Amino acid sequence: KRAKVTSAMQTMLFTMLRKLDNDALNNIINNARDGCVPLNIIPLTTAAKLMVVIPDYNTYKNTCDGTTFTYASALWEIQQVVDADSKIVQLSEISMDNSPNLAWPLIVTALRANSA
Amino acid sequence: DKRAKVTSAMQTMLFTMLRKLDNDALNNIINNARDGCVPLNIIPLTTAAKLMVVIPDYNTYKNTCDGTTFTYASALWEIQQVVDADSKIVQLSEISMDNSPNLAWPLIVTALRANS
Amino acid sequence: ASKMSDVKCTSVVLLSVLQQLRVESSSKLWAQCVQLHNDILLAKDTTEAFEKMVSLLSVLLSMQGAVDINKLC
Amino acid sequence: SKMSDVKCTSVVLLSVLQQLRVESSSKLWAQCVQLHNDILLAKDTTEAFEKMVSLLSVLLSMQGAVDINKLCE
Repeated sequence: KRAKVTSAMQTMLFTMLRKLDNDALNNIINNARDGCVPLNIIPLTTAAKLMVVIPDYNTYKNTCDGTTFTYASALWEIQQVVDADSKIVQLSEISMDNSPNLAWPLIVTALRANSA
Repeated sequence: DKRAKVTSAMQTMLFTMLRKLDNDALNNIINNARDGCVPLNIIPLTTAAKLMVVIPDYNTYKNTCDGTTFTYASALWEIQQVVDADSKIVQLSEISMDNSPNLAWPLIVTALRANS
Repeated sequence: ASKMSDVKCTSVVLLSVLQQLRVESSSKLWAQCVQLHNDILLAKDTTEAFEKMVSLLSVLLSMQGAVDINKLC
Repeated sequence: SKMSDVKCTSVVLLSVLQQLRVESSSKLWAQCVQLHNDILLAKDTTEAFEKMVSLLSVLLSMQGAVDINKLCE
């Protein structure tokens, strides 16, 4: 019974979240459905880092532009990108030509650009 | 303290949600409680199950009691006993408009749930 | 359907309100509250969910002096 | 309205995190509780939603604990 109650509560939670229809919540939810998930709690102050998994180039080009990462309705300055082999990836490498040569998924470490 | 502020906010939100649900049974027991007509035990859902309720005044009595039937929580209950504030039995013929000032209010009604 | 999510959300809040009122120290009473909360979460239709909500809410309404009803309303 | 719904959702979210065995003595749990408290005390939706983003991200960061696609079904 305990597993059914947990399933019911979690399903109701995301039904409630959908009905709220908030842009920031929908962004992190829909990103999570595509495998673009945070690795730590999303901070609201610039004095804390954020780490997010970027599963493929299609997601990368929809959220990243130069040193700026767009996520949770906010801007983040990228500090590090590491590939699936835990090797550092230069931002110049993450282009449309060199993308097949990268080891996806990538993990981006970023600092919040502005307060919430 | 801070715990009391959080508690107050949670309880206020709870009755806001309950009001938004707008269920007849919930509205009935909420509206009764704000008038002082409160249950003394968990409201049961099965036939012939026991229930005790405080009746604060004659106006509440007339709105909820008709002969031996008690109407409460969108259900019908079979009145077994009525006792006054001094735990003395009150016959139903005493509970009239002319005689109610002579009674030791509030009364406590004991009843059994009916069917359907 | 949409009211099913709302009533299930409200039942979680109601159990949390009872928990902060220290009903959990009463082992048997809290056990009944948890079971009612579980029955709402697993309710097939709104009729059953509201019937169980009547029982669960009556726990809060029966606690004399625990809350000021007319102020919270 | 959105204000009551957001606060109700935040109570459900903290309950969901509690059942997923987030240790009550951990730093993460104290952060979740503080966010939950701030949402309940929030006066406008902008503050509440920003805090809900942080609180919900705790659930989205727990890999293998929940499958979001099945819950959004």
